[PDB]
Amino acid sequence: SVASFVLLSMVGTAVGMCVCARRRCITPYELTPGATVPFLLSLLCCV
Amino acid sequence: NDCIFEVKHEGKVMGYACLVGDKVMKPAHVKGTIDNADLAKLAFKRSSKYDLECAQIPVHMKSDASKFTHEKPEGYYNWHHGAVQYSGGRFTIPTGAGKPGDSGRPIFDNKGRVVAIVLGGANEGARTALSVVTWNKDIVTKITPEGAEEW
Amino acid sequence: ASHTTLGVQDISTTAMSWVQKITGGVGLIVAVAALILIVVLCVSFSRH
Repeated sequence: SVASFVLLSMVGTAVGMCVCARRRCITPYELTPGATVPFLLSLLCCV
Repeated sequence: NDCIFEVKHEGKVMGYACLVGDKVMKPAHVKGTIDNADLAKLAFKRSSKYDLECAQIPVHMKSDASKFTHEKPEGYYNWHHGAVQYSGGRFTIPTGAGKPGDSGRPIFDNKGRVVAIVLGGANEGARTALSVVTWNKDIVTKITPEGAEEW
Repeated sequence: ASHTTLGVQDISTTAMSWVQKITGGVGLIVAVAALILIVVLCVSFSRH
């Protein structure tokens, strides 16, 4: 019972870290007037 | 004239918002609300790295938008309170022109295009330096001289 | 009985093999997520 809980906590943390990186990565492009997000960032990374 | 809107708090004017291109931008450190009833209903995003908040301009106000560029040659520029000289990567204002409470004013090029927004500045004897938010192709950047204080 | 009792470490070799595989899998996915964050945070700091 204990081992299952701990393993579940480890996976959930990895997901949270990915969300944090994505938001800080992309944010600069949403403030510039007339800017367009490059293809690679729009589709594949920091989506 | 029409592109500038007042920001008020409890009856007092704290600063201004500027409607440029397809986005409405307001400095993050200024308190208060937007005088325009329609703009006050929009959701905004915040970023503490550049002290900016922005939102999308609604369709029925698009005709009021000003034009902008990114080219910044050495020379002279105009603003509400007089002339400004730009050289050496710094914007120079004659000492005594400008006081706290007058943040959020755009700087215009010779043809009336938007190039920067000033948010504070430094104090020095004969000439003062400004702290400005400017941009480049596909990026935004912030310039703050040593000793600058918020206005 | 003519023999002593067993401890917590006294398990079969097959059980031990399964334990290593499951633990390693979860550990790997954590390391990868951490590496992505470090590069993004460093570049954003330095780019400014």
